[PDB]
Amino acid sequence: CVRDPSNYRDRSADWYAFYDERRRKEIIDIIDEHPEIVEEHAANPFGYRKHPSPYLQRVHNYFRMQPTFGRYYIYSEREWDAYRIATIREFGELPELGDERFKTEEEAMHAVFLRRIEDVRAEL
Amino acid sequence: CVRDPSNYRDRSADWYAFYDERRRKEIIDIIDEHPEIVEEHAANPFGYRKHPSPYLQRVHNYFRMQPTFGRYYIYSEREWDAYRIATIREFGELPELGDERFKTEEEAMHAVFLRRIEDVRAEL
Amino acid sequence: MKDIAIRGYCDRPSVATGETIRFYVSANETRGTFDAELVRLIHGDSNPAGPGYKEEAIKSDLEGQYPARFQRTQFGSYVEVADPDAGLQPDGAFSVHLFLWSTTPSRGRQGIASRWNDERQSGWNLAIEDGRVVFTIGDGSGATSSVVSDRPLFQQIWYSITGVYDPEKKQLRLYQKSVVNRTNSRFGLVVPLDSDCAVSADATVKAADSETSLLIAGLGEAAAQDGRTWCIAHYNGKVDAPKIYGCALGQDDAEKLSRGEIVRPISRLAHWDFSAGIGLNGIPTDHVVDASGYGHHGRCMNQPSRGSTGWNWDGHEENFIHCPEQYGALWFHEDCLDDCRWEKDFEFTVPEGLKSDFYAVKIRYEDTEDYIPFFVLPPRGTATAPILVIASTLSYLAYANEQIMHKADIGQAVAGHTPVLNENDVELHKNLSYYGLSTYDGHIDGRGVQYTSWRRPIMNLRPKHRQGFGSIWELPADLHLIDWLNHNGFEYDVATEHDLNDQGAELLRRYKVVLTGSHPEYQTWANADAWEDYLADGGRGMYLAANGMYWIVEVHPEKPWVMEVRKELGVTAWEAPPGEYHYSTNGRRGGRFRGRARATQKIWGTGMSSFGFDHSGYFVQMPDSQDERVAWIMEGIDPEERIGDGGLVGGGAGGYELDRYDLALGTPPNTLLLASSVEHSVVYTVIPDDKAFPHPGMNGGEHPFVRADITYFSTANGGGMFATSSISWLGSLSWNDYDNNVSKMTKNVLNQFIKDEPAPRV
Amino acid sequence: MKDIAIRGYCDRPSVATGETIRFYVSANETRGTFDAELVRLIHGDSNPAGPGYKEEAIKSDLEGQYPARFQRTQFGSYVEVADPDAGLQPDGAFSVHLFLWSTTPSRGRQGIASRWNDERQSGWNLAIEDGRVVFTIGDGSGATSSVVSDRPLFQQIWYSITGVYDPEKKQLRLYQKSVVNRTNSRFGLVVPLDSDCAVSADATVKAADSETSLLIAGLGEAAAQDGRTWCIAHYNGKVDAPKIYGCALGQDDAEKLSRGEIVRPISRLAHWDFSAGIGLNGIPTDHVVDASGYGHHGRCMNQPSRGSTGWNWDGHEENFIHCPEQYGALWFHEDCLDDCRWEKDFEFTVPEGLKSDFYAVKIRYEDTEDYIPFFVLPPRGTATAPILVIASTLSYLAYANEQIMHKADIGQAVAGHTPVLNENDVELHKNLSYYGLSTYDGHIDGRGVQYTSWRRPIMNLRPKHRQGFGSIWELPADLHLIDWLNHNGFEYDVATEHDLNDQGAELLRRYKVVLTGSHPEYQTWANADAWEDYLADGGRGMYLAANGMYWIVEVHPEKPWVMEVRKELGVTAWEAPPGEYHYSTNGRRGGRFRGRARATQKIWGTGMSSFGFDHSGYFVQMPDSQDERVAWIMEGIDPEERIGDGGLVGGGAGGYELDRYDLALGTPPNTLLLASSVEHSVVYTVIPDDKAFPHPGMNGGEHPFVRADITYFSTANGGGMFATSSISWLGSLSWNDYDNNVSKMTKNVLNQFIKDEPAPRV
Ligand SMILES: [Fe+3]
Ligand SMILES: [Fe+3]
Repeated sequence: CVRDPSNYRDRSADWYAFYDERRRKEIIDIIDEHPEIVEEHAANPFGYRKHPSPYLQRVHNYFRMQPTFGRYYIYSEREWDAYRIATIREFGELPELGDERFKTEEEAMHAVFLRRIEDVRAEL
Repeated sequence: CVRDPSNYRDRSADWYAFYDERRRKEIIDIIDEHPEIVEEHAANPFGYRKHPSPYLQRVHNYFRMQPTFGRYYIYSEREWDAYRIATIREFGELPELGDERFKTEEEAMHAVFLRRIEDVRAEL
Repeated sequence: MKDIAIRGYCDRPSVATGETIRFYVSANETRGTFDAELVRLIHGDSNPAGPGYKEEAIKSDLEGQYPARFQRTQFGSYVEVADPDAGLQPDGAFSVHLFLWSTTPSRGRQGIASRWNDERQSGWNLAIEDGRVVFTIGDGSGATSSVVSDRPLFQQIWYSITGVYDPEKKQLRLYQKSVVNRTNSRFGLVVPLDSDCAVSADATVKAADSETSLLIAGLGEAAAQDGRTWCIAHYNGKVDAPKIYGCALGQDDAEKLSRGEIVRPISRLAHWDFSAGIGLNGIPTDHVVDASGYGHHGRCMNQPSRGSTGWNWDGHEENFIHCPEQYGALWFHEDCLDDCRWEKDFEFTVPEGLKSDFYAVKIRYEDTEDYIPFFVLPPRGTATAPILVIASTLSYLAYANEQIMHKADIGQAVAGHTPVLNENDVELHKNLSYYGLSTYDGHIDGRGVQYTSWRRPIMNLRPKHRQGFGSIWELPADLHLIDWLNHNGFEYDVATEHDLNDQGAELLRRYKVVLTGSHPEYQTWANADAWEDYLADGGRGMYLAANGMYWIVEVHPEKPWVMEVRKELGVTAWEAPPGEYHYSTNGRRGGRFRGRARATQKIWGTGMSSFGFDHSGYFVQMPDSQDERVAWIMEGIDPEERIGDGGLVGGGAGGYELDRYDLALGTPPNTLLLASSVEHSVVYTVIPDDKAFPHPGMNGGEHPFVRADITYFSTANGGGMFATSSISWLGSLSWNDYDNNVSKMTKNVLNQFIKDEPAPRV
Repeated sequence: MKDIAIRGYCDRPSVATGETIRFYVSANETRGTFDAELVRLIHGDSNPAGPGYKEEAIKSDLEGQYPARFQRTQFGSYVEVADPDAGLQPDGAFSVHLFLWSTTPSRGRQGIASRWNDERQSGWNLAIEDGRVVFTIGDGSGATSSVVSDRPLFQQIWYSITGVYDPEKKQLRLYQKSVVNRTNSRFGLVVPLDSDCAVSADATVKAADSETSLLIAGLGEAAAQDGRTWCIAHYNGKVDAPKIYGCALGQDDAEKLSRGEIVRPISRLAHWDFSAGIGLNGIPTDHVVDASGYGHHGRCMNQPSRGSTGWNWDGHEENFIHCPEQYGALWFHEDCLDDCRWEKDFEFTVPEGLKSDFYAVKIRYEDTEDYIPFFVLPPRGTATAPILVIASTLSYLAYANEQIMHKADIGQAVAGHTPVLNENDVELHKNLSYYGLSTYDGHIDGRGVQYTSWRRPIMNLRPKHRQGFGSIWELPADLHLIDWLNHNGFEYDVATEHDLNDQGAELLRRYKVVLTGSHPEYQTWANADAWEDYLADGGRGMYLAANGMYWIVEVHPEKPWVMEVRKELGVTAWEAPPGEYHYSTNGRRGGRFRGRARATQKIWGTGMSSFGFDHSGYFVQMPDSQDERVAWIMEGIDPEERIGDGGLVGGGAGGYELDRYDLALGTPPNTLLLASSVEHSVVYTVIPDDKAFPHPGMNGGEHPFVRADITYFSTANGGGMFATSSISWLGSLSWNDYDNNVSKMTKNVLNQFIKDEPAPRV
């Protein structure tokens, strides 16, 4: 019989843990085997008139689909003057802003990319 | 007024001609700048337990979506014994088979790949 | 090259004991005799890595020699109105009005409506030749009179067309007017369309009796011998509300006919309302009603699309059963086929002691060997085994005479490789008129094939067939499971999905465990109800397959060999045009099962997740494999082993189509998750059902939805349900000479499910 | 950080001369005064590569100082039944029955039905607290009596619930039973669900009058002052057919109530049939009918989903107007909002000499500057200009308070970059109760937001707002075109889409040329009819935009500020649940326009092809640019130049969303194809409407469908239509100080379309 809904959990989350483990290991292997994509992203983070390499694209495809609880974005103190990196929190909560300010949004985007690579290295 | 339907054509085909021209030029530039993907496809044309490189994948994505009128496939004279390369024709027409026979289907697949690269080189 | 020279089919797929099946065979030319005998199919895959082809010959009262003969096939849709008394060839003046929607107006000579003999040019017709609408009468001396329209027809534009013969002035007239509105046509009311004409010509000859039947969307070939009219010049596209008057008409009368107004109700010789008969159960009949009141009733032949959008359809109602006066059209593709109508060559009455299994009739012609597979049921009301195997005949009809690799431009892109094709594929491509099309194909118009039939030679149903995606697809992929059950000691019965549709859960409750074929993509609504009633009360089942309840199907009520499916945006090859989602056979929506709140997870635990056809993967054990509730599944399997790394279908177990666990789609809360498949390539994709916005990276190994999932859950009264969620599970059973993880796991579950103890509460 | 401290909205978007608009402003706390004045918006993009922010102050009778005050907002759906005479607080025994479908059964304390004061614990309620259903009475002394169910509720499972108070035994009883069938719930009939209970408790206190109104899906906060009850404890999920009896019930009576049978019709104190009122025009009213016959009529507040699947829904009918007895539910999300119901602060009557343009009211609080944009129309029946600019207010409401980047996990993947957000985005994320949600969001349940409203502060409608995809999205992206028209010498009027819905093509025919905003993604059916009637008879228009007629919209008939949209598989953020595709406001299907045979090509020449948000492209001239019929478009443009290589929105002209030429979707046969856009990245994708099977490579520069197309065609009576098929066209006008190909092309076409000569034929 099935009578108490607290006896049961979403057992797909076990596979989500397994999948994220293997997927993080693959991503740091990609960053170690092609170290020039970091400077490629530093030179042009939008890919404007020079589209990304497929390995930089594969790293982007890992980073850009994660859940929003704990995802980074770019706050604007003053537009076209100052940019900070903020972490998404719960509802009713202000974001946790960073410390370093930036001048343009390309610099902030490359710093978010570097901080994401530091966070995926820190968990392993 | 619009009275005679033979005065009008699908004018998107002009862009299809433009698109196919630029797309063929891109594909032969990819085959010239990474010549190891041909031996990568020769070693393992299914990608079984060794997935293709993204440049070999981009060449496959060009080749595999073309219209069926004039597309190659693999005929079987005798299964697991003999394989030939055939060209799709109109309805009611037998295909135009090649000359060389093959032993397994991996050899036939790599020969179809080589013949596709020869055909995209011949049009330029 | 190797030429196919003999064909054939059954009247019906499944036959119990005592009752009779008929076999209708054709050769290329009438000469010689063919041999025939009965075999029991055991195995079909002839891969040298496997067991190879296996069959058994059965002594029967069937074998002998029979005269080989060519049997002609009528191919394409039309409505036939039988008129033996020449009531629809008027002696004086007459006028023919209909609405028109042409999809290939420049494809040769196409007859719209006629009582026309074409061997001798006699009668009258209304036809499209050289792109224009032409009205022609004829006497039989060969010399005819025609009137030809001025403005050529635009494609998929609704036109009102009146053809008038007036002997009082000896004058043929042809009135043409376009009736486009905001919704009915290809383009809208914004174009400055000038395609109306009123032309006239001289009538030299008089129209004579053609001794044929009146046809809609076709021309009669020759004089009607044996009470049968052959149709040749097939029209493509909708025809709405045709009518013959016994008087001549003027331009004001055609102007009022163009607005949908029935002028002169006393002068109608016949008036066929194609929407007459639409109730709340759709329109499941071929009877075309003469609404004039003269008993000139017609008959739809080769199944045109009943319940289609007419000329006056605005988009305020999209169900045809609720607004039937706007759904009065009929589509008439030129390559429809529901029955070959051939003549019987022999028959077979099932003996008292023939085991219920897969069977075929091996036709031995000159240098050509053809089979005709059928199924033997256990006797009516009995069950001679504890295991039932449901043969997936609805999905056999959906893939019947499948021609994706010759017709679809994205055929090679969905598979991960250049396809390999047999001589059956080049014979389908060369003789299309003898075979028909698949539901994964399109017509010559562009619209997908809705109706598929059993009474035709289905060339990919034979067990020696190999398919374009890779190895083998429908019936030999089920002979994998048949060979595995025969190699072990299991005793099984075989039913089909037409039988399950006929019998409900009464068929299923006779058995301890019911297994499922390799790929049951298509199910009816009643089959899903029967499975849910079976599992709900103590029943046990295995789902050794993927994509297992995707499209809703209805079998035609008058014609149990015809099957309808209408598709939409999903894992599809086509989509139905806007107002035409509702089935003719029952007036219900019936798209995919997930869109009707009956997802496949809600019965079988897992459901469609991903597809892709280059190679297969292997399962890795999840932490629930080491749970002690399911130690009976994982008995002789080490907890560090891969599962199904190697196989005959693709090269692994988890592959070619995958199903996943999802509580939100209806997976039961006590389902355990035993394993999951990894190493899927970039050609495996997220199905469109699970996407909000397509962003990059919806691929294998880049998105969490691309996986398979081996699950188990138990139901009440000692039931249970086990799924492996992969097409290529059954192609991995006979690997390493039956010594692998797949056969040990499936044998563990099948030994537990046949015991008298209840299935373990998990 | 920079904190928003002042808010506000209008009663209505568009106002002609003579008539009055009202402005409802709120501060964080009641102190101080705010300043206000009227500005004319000219430009909104503050990119240093562009012209920068531009406005003009207008002397008006509006300006002054006004007292700043905090205004409370009721937030979430409920049905309110006003009862001043305490008729629904019975003096003796009573019983409450309803059906239940809970989507968040473990999210705090949630009231289902009540006449309950919560400041003093008096009245009765039926509520979900700590995951279980609890029936509680109270007198006002704080000491209450509760009965608590045994079995906790499963999520999205239909339950029948009876709560009985019986003073004859001083006993509270609670009957609970699950009513799952094959289609109504999350899982099906295969699980062994045991969730029925009959419990009982002791009643110590008696239920007293609470001096509130009876509520459905909520608890009343305090005593009803000023005739208004505040609702606090909001329930999430469907409630079907509630009823109060004036007698006590037994278990047999609850067993018959569970099967949908109305027991004891004389004892009903009230009985609310939520499906009473469903005609063939849907149910476009908030009136909830008491079907018992006592005049206790209710009212839907904050717009719950009318016309939803009930407990007895099997999937045989999916339109709610044809089977209304199975569509009797009501969804009640906790974060619905259609009106803030605030009190007016000031108003504005439009003077006689105010030009029809974009306007805003600049609120100047302490250190916070807020605007409230509105639109001034020309006077009723007149037109003071040759150019009309349709402001895209329906698509402003669809994107109102859009929170994709905080709520959607695929927000960063659709854009090609990490998003940059303002303080408006963190104030939406922190104070959600003051603002509401967008139609691109979901509720806390999971289902998308259908209804969106104007009477709320919309934080991304202000011109200094920048959006997460990149630069700027809805209203400043239209101020690009406004600034370009003001920089040249053109004289224009401004209308909205609510005005076009009200007025039809009579509004459009007053003008020589009608321009279109940057992104008109949402249109009603009547707006499409008005545009087709305008272009069909000599009208001229520019489509300077993409995705221009995608989703079908209906404005609510009783509430012209509320807009409904229901979505499906397409370019979507959500899909409607299975039986719920048909609109409440009119009982019609209304999904996307392409699925109703009204594709955007059929009117405007091009329609939706691709989307993607990292950067933009440039146009390359097709061979029809050198045609001599369109030398008036390509006048001062060299035939080897790129078009729009550089701009403010994305960095080019063809970008952010693209439309293509397609005759099969309804593009007129005489359409010329001038140019097409190249250099699109891999983040640009094929929309799901154009896919059969997803294979790899449906990307930019790898598939032919990913492009934009600049087209022109002419209609009858000297009309014409010109499309540029790109969102980022208007962001490339002011590039290089208005000296570029985009401004020269758009200026050529706009100078030709305002002449008295007819537009040149094709
Ligand atoms: Fe399929
Ligand atoms: Fe949108």
